[PDB]
Amino acid sequence: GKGKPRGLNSARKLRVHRRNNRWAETTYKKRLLGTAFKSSPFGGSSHAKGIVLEKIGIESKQPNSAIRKCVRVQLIKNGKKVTAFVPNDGCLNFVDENDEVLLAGFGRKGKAKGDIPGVRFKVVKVSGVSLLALWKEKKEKPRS
Amino acid sequence: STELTVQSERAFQKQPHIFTNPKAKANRKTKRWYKNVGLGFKTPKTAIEGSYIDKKCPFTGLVSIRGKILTGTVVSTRMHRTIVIRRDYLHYVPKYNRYEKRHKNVPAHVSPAFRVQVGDIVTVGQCRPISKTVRFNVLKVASATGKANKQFAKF
Amino acid sequence: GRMHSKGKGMSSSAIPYSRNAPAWFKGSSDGVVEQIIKYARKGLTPSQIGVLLRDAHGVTQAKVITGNKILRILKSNGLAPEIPEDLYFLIKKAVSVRKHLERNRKDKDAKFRLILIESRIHRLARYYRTVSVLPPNWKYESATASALVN
Amino acid sequence: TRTSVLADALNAINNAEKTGKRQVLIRPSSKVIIKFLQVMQKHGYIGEFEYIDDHRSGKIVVQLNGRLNKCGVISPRFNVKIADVEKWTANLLPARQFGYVILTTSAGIMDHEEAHRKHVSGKILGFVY
RNA sequence: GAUAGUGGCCUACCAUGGUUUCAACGGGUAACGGGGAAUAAGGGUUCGAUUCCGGAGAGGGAGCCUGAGAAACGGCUACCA
RNA sequence: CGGUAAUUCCAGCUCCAGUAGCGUAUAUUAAAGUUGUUGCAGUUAAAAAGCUCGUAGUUGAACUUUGGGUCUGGUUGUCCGGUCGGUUUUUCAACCGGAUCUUUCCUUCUGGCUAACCUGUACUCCUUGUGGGUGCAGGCGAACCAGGACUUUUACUUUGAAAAAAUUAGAGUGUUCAAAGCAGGCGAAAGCUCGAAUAUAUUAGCAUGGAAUAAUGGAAUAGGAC
RNA sequence: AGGGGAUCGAAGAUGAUCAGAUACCGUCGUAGUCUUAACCAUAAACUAUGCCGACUAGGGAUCGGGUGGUGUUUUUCUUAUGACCCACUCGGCACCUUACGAGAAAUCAAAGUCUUUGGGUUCUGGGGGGAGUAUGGUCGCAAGGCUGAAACUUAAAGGAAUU
RNA sequence: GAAUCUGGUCAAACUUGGUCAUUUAGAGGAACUAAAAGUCGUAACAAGGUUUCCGUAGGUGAACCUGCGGAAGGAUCAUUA
Ligand SMILES: [Mg+2]
Ligand SMILES: [Mg+2]
Ligand SMILES: [Mg+2]
Ligand SMILES: [Mg+2]
Ligand SMILES: [Mg+2]
Ligand SMILES: [Mg+2]
Ligand SMILES: [Mg+2]
Ligand SMILES: [Mg+2]
Ligand SMILES: [Mg+2]
Ligand SMILES: [Mg+2]
Ligand SMILES: [Mg+2]
Ligand SMILES: [Mg+2]
Ligand SMILES: [Mg+2]
Ligand SMILES: [Mg+2]
Ligand SMILES: [Mg+2]
Ligand SMILES: [Mg+2]
Ligand SMILES: [Mg+2]
Ligand SMILES: [Mg+2]
Ligand SMILES: [Mg+2]
Ligand SMILES: [Mg+2]
Ligand SMILES: [Mg+2]
Ligand SMILES: [Mg+2]
Ligand SMILES: [Mg+2]
Ligand SMILES: [Mg+2]
Ligand SMILES: [Mg+2]
Ligand SMILES: [Mg+2]
Repeated sequence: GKGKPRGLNSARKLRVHRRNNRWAETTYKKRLLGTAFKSSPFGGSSHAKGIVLEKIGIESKQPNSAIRKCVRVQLIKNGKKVTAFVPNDGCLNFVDENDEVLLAGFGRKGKAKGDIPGVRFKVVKVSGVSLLALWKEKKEKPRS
Repeated sequence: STELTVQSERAFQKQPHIFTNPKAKANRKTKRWYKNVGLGFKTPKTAIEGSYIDKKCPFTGLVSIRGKILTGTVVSTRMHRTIVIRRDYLHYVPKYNRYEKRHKNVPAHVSPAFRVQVGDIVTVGQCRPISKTVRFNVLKVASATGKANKQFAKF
Repeated sequence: GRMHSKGKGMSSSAIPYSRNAPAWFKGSSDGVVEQIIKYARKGLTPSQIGVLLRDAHGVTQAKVITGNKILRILKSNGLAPEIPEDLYFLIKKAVSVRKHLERNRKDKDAKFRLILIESRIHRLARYYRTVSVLPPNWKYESATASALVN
Repeated sequence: TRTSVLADALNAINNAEKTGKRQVLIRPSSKVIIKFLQVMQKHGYIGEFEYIDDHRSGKIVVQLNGRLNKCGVISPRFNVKIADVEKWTANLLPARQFGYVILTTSAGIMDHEEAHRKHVSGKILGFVY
């Protein structure tokens, strides 16, 4: 029995069949179609710099309720517009309109985090300095 | 292959630097040059006695058999003086611990010293490049008659 | 378990152990051979001849008594047909079906059956070519098939 | 179609053993099968076996003591290359102390230990423990 | 004929072949190839622009001079940018 | 988790983890028997083509030399250390070979060397001997070549030859240790001296041993073999 | 596109019922239902169980065939059939009880002979949505069929059983 | 023996078209997802109050309804003689 061929000269069939099947595995598909380059706002890169258009509070999904404090960013490298969450309690009032910002992914590999709908990106650095540093009061924002 | 006539095209076809002195008359009248290829292979009587020409014959021409000596079944005789040889082999795919059946066609040159049909197994020797694709020259045809002795079933 | 139907049957003749001629049977192998030849002349296929031998006479199997199978014997004498027997029969069957189809067109079951028969014939033809009983180019069609039959 | 005869035989034997029977009736019978049986006999996994002559294929009656806990062919007879035997052994056998991988070499059909001793390898057949 | 020489390499005359479901041909590559690298029961999977070995290229395409050796660009000639 | 006792937010104090490091992002590998050759599933969780035919592909019953015997090489356990913790045989073993003989050719000759005695030509150096060898006409040829003559063809497996160095595995060696490096070490410390190993890579080609497994080929108008 | 057009009846009318009711119920009623030439190629086209082969466990049934019964009846005296009756046997549609095997379980004589993993093979699946959609082929007179994505989205969708 | 010059040859490039590929403005249109204190019903889950499904055709405001054939994943493993 068993669906596969077994014979000592099958080989080719085993190969081709495996290849065919591989396309149902999502990661593999992504790798091969190259959807990290063609689609996706970051050009298959770990980080991206963009310019802040405006500051937008986003209402969280259910069980929860709280205005999340995100930022609408337009990335420098391609010109694509994305929403980016600004972490920590203050921090939204470190950003301002027309400011250069360094965005990382959220930590779900393209997918949205937690309860914040349509947001796939963090804010790491504003005007060249780390948000965390600012928050902890280790450095100051050197204007814009 | 040749197929009849011999002196059949725009130029006179002779073995280069073979002279047949037209004063003192010989037994053969025209001298035929041949050589044995070596490697244990035998120059056929069809090559020595024949009236055909060929520069690209390994027996009566100028090419020399050296390097690789391959064997395989004949696929096509259609193009003049040459042949196509199929060469079945097994390619080992290591991941699946098994074998693919594979192919590779070798175009080879056929001396008019041979009768070659499609399906005959042929021993072919490597030589100097002869055309765009040909590097090989037919040395021995193994399928001699097939069933040309007793073709008809009636005892 | 059958070649074209879902059928799974096991009905067959079961040849006895002893290759030697049965103890009760007298006669002679030569006589048997002669009889076979006569039958062939009359115009019978091997199987039929065998059946006849089994029934009217003391012949269990021809190979048991003579040393040779009937077809071989026929060949030796120069009597084995242009087309092997089974193949011929198949062809005949196919022809009948074709004829039927010609007459009545809406018989789809019949048509289906015909296809099967054709396939079988093709298989047999291929086998024969490989063994070189048929001339290695012999093909089966329609008009030609009919001609062969008749 | 009966693609493998040896396999069939082995399966039958296994079935017999599991259900506790003391004898099997193997039905097609070959040289290879016989050889396999002999190896088992030598190693004491099997009792006396005898070959009935049908004047066609054959038929083997095998006595089982009860020690044999699994036969098993490994089917597409992989060409095992001396250093590769070890891997096979590791895979198929339940321990490192006992059990045999039967492999057909040009030196004949034998268990893996014998092959090692003789320094020969070939195609794999089956296994017993 | 040309070449250092073999060869449709090119030319004349002739023949109709050659490759292909054991994927030819086409398309893609965010592809230089290999030694190797990461992982690490066994089997694998992914990576290899990069110190060694091959190969290409000197903005792009051509074309050549000198020379044993270059179709060279820290040589020349042209066109496009 | 957070709607008034928040072990989850923001702090303070305690505490835990890793530590000159630890965190975050995106790939990628392991986890994944969630790509499955090893090794997955398909009645109901995703999944058996509506059904049959069918070229390629993959796969495909059994069957040809098996059995005995005769010697003969080893290789470790044993039987004592016969010995100056090591080393030699026998009582013995299983194990791996080699030669044969069994109705058995192992490719065959055209010759070179015939080693050897199948020999026996003088028969004796000589314990009463078939212990032993100066010795050459008939001739065993396997002790090797050097040439034919053609050898069914593979797959498989074997040992060998090649798969550059670095990398990898790994021997040696107190870079003070280590990552490393290919150094070093010993003297009278007058000069001497080990080193710089090995092993892997299987795809393809080459070489040879094997002849189980799997295939192919031969004599059926015999135009068959001697 | 012809022929047929009794019944039943997508559309329609049309009478009720309802807040609405061009829905269920009622009465009519073209197309269709039947057929002849073409087309279409899909169904919960389901046993939701691919095909070929081997083996493992009892039990009665039953259909098709075949054997052995001085078995019963038929009766035109032996009869000879036929029909029964018993026993065995191949092939089939199933079923019943146990699983010592499987399985998540429901259940399964296969869905068994699978971590004690390899009889031969073809096809299909790889979380849920987006979607059998978009697009490009191709086949259809058309309806449609076969082929078949991605972006984005989401922590479940599901299966069998439980109180 | 330089300029110059006749034919070639290699052949960059340029003018006007055509073509394939990838992009890119894009009046409008038709989607799906997310948020699920809007509006109209209640289609499905109980025989869900006309048993559900499925293929197909027609019809509708919307679930949907109605033919014809099918399937229990049905509310029936059941009526001997
Ligand atoms: Mg059968
Ligand atoms: Mg079939
Ligand atoms: Mg590139
Ligand atoms: Mg690469
Ligand atoms: Mg590289
Ligand atoms: Mg690059
Ligand atoms: Mg530059
Ligand atoms: Mg240049
Ligand atoms: Mg420069
Ligand atoms: Mg330079
Ligand atoms: Mg508190
Ligand atoms: Mg992984
Ligand atoms: Mg799975
Ligand atoms: Mg399903
Ligand atoms: Mg066989
Ligand atoms: Mg190391
Ligand atoms: Mg109505
Ligand atoms: Mg009304
Ligand atoms: Mg009504
Ligand atoms: Mg369907
Ligand atoms: Mg189905
Ligand atoms: Mg999915
Ligand atoms: Mg449920
Ligand atoms: Mg309702
Ligand atoms: Mg309802
Ligand atoms: Mg379902």
